[PDB]
Amino acid sequence: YVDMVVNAATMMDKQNLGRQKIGVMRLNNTFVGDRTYNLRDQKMVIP
Amino acid sequence: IRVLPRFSADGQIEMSLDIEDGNDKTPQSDTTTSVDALPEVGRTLISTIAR
Repeated sequence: YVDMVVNAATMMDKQNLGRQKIGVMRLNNTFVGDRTYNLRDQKMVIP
Repeated sequence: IRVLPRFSADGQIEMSLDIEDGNDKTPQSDTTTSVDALPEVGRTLISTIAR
């Protein structure tokens, strides 16, 4: 009985890493992407 | 105008504005500088974010 329970317990759990996943997160109070403005000749970019 | 509208969570509209309003200022017409390439331009630029 013990030779069956030990074998069927260590041979059953071995019969059975992290999967990738894509999440989408909507922003409600800010902007994605850079903002651009000018001071008469030069361009400023804010990340 | 260059605008980028977006709805917030409460129903308000946030905008990213780039406003320019210009026209042509004219000097005295009797002098010679009215026939050459001198259109004195006056502009008005505003860049901000409002909601």
